[PDB]
Amino acid sequence: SDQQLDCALDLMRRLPPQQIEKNLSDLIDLVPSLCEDLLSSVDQPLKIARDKVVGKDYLLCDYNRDGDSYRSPWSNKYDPPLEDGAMPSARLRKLEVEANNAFDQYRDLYFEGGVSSVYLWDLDHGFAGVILIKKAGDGSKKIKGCWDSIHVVEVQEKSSGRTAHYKLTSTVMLWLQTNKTGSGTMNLGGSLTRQMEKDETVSDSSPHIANIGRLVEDMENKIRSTLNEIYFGKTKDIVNGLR
Amino acid sequence: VSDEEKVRIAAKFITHAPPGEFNEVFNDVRLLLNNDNLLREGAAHAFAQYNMDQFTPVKIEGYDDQVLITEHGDLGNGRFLDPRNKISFKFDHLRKEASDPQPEDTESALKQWRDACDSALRAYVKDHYPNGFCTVYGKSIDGQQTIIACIESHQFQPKNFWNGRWRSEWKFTITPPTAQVAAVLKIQVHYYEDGNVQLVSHKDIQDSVQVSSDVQTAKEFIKIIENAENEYQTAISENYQTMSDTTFKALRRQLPVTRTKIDWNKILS
Ligand SMILES: [Ba+2]
Repeated sequence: SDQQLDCALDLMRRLPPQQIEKNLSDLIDLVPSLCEDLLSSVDQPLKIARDKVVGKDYLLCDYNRDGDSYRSPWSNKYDPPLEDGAMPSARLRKLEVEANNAFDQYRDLYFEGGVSSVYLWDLDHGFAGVILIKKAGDGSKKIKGCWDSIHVVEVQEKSSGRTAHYKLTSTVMLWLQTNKTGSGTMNLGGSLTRQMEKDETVSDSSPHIANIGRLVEDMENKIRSTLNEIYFGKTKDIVNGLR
Repeated sequence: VSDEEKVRIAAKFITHAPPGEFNEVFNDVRLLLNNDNLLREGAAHAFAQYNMDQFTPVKIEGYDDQVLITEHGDLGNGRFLDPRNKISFKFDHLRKEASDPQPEDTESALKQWRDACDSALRAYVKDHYPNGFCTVYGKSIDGQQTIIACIESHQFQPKNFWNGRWRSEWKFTITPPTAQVAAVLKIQVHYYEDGNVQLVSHKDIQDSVQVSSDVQTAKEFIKIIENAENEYQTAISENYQTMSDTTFKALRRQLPVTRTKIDWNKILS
């Protein structure tokens, strides 16, 4: 079904990015057997839920989904409650808590608002996780904006143990919409995906969270610049080539 | 999900192909649906709607310039009107092929207004758009004489993985001594040399103008179009700047207020 999967992924590169969730839903109705393949290969816009026990927002994606429930990174439980939802080891949960606090500060520094969430899961020979950041503009301004960062990190922890291999796959979706007298409605939307891999020392001076933090920071800064160039450079150049 | 639902979804996707990327989307949708006969039946209308929505320009053997495929030129049963050359032609929506040009007429009450407006418009278009094309129709619609001017301009660069198109549609309803003006201007750009980015924009325009003779009024029509299209284009560029320097920054800073990258040892302590 590789030919069909190739067509599905290509089609998603072409349908208007303003309609992602809808298009992916339609695409699975169109090819039901490709469901797991598509849920696993196509990134979806992040959604917010409220953790009422701690009074914090958290982010929903397929990475913290089990059946029809989602796990909060603050309270480490599913909503709605589940019988046996997937949860991290005690070991990995401590790292997850530390990473959530680290990325709240990182979000506060680069984004000055919005919501973050980190979800980690155990692997046979290490672990993996996602770092999610959502920032929306002030929607009382004629110019509305949403940024979603989805950074997947896969860590192979090598016995021993003072070394690890990090693979980082990062997607940023960025949407801007303005409604002005002069320009009518303008909707600029899309996403960019980048990947990197690196071996790093793991120590007290360089713990997993610092290694992952620097990879994410380096990658997100690079993606921001690429988006700046494509969104406000390249598409503007094309428009002006039309008239 | 039924076959009827699947082909509804297929038809929708085809209608949403970016400019310059119809073949790609159609072949994707064809292989996913994997039922050619169902595609032909449930989705035929979509191939036609795409071309008419897009104002696809078409070359006709024996005639200079190109004509736009629009709803306003639809003659039914696969044929379209070229109101400047006064012919009809069969259009293949899948291959984007014009065939079988035959002499034709439709409206003649507005023949001279249509002809005045087309001449004025064609010069305007060829002056302001690199490879623009226009088609002007004259019709009686729900009681009223109407001049409808369609403009198209596109740049397809599939080897650089980008495509763009501009469309504008200007309706002048003639109730002497005034004509009411309604227009919609549209732009679409898709860049995918990296990952999928699209600009979709439209602007609605309402105006009125004083009608005199066909020649003077055509001139008046063109001045309104030229100003609104300049206005819209300037405003689009102004808005990019505001977005680039204000709104974007408000989503993510380049660097923290510290003006340097993160001290991770501080974060972790
Ligand atoms: Ba995945």
